[PDB]
Amino acid sequence: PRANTKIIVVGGGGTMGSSTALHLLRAGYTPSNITVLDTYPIPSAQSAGYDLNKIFGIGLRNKPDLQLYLEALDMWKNDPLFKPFFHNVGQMDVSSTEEGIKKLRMRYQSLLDAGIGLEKTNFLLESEDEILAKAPHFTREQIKGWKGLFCGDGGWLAAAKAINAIGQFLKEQGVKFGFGEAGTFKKPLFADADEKTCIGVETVDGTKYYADKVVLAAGAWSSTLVDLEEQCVSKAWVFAHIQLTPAEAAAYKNTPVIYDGDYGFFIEPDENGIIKVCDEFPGFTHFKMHQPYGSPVPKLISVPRSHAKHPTDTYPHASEVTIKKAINRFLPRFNDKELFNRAMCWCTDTADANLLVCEHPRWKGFYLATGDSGHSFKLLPNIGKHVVELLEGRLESVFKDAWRWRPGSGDALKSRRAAPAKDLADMPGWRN
Ligand SMILES: *Cc1cc2c(cc1C)nc1c(=O)[nH]c(=O)nc-1n2C[C@H](O)[C@H](O)[C@H](O)COP(=O)(O)OP(=O)(O)OC[C@H]1O[C@@H](n2cnc3c(N)ncnc32)[C@H](O)[C@@H]1O
Ligand SMILES: O=C(O)CSC[C@@]1(O)OC[C@@H](O)[C@@H](O)[C@@H]1O
Repeated sequence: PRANTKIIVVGGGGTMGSSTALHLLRAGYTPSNITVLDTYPIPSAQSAGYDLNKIFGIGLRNKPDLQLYLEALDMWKNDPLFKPFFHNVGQMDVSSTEEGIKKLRMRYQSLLDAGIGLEKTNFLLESEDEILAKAPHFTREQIKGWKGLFCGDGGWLAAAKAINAIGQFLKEQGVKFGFGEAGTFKKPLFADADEKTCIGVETVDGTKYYADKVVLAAGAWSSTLVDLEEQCVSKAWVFAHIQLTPAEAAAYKNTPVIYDGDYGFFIEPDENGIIKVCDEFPGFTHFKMHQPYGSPVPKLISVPRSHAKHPTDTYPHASEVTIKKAINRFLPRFNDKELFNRAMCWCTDTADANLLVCEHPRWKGFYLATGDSGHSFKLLPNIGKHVVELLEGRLESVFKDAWRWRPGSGDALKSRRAAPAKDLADMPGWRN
């Protein structure tokens, strides 16, 4: 039964892992029976979710995406734990190119084709006046030739704060923790030499933890820890910050997230006047020598270069260029603002950008909860619910089928993005 079942959540200080730990508690698992093992205390300083903010927006790329999004939305609006961290300011995608405007229009049509009434809260903006109505900080000259798609249900998420809120609850309830070397997964433990029954994990300090079930929610590190047979390729994206005075920030209060696929995006200034800017690009790998467990030999693998461990890193020179291009596009009045807290942030792509959430094909009792594919912070409130369903054999097929073990199902270096990721070894400037 749930109350007598012991679970280890590897990466439980991160997004999918903390969600999982939360939902084990909500399901009635005994807190002292749950062990979170993360290199960093929750919220993990190297988690992709350890961020001022993230966008919450609708995507309809894969079969489970609509249901997952609606499920998350309901919780971001209505769950008392999560609702303080959702800012429903909406989002406006924009473009001034022929191809970009075509994509905008096709995206809108795809929402409509779901047939559930999404046209009530999503709108094509075909004129300057309509765009300025939603985003009054723009100038008319600035947006000449732009078209927009306004999604009224989205906005932004206070990401680190939300994971911290889960963490405060886990600790209040008496969930057990290991951090540092005692929290850093090294290998699964097995009952027999055939490795068909997982009974726990060993961390790099040698500490052994025994449990009925193990969840590997290690984000961009998952592929380095166990052999995922090239299903997941980890990549970095980048952000920088600029600091506004209260008077500068005033025109941006409650303004929608602004996104252009050719540039990137920015989010409204936070309570301290900070605007985060990201560019848009296919990500950076960091291939290095590494042996994951389950591979008989080392494999070339994209291993995250962790900013928390190496806070003197920033990002490549090429990233400075594209982030400044986004600033010129969206915020040209702030072209002279200094960029700071530049960082790389790590995700792991699958070939089709569906998650990888499944029992290991051989190691019974060991479960994967990863393949975030750079779009899963928005699933913080609900993804753990389905990981628990998977643990219990109750995961419905729409999710189970999409999330299944699937080596050889496509090239995750390119994934659903515009090009195979370039590698940091070829991109000067980030060691700075
Ligand atoms: C990088 C990025 C991602 C991103 C974004 C902008 C950037 C720059 N904007 C987003 C947005 O607007 N909307 C959205 O939905 N997502 C956005 N993302 C993506 C999002 O950040 C990720 O998809 C998501 O956060 C992934 O979560 P996941 O749980 O998979 O990864 P994690 O949060 O990083 O957690 C992994 C944890 O694992 C721990 N770890 C690592 N190694 C170990 C070992 N060996 N043992 C134990 N624990 C380990 C890490 O410390 C981390 O806590
Ligand atoms: O999934 C969303 O609604 C926003 S994801 C934001 C982002 O920075 O996350 C990291 C990568 O996936 C980037 O391509 C991507 O634009």
